Amino acid sequence: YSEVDLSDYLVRNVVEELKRVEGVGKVQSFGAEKAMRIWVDPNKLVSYGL
Amino acid sequence: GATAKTINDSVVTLIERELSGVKNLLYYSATTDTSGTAEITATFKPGTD
Repeated sequence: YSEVDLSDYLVRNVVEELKRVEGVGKVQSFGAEKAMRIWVDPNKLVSYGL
Repeated sequence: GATAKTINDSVVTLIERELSGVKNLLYYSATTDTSGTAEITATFKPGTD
């Protein structure tokens, strides 16, 4: 796996249950969930006038 | 105007997470139906104000 997959698994499943444990004041995640990233090329956009 | 699944995934979980930690709380339950509304009942220890 990769660090995006590990972070996605951590946020989706682990943290949610860890917060439920007794005495857990808070949980701060140092990773981000998976998302659909559209990296746009500005040069191509102007070519089509968009 | 939403299914019970949408409300459960979007609303109920966030509220119940914080509701879990209230003082003198015997337990807490949540209900969601096809009426577009969700309820969360927190039952506290007997004798609580």
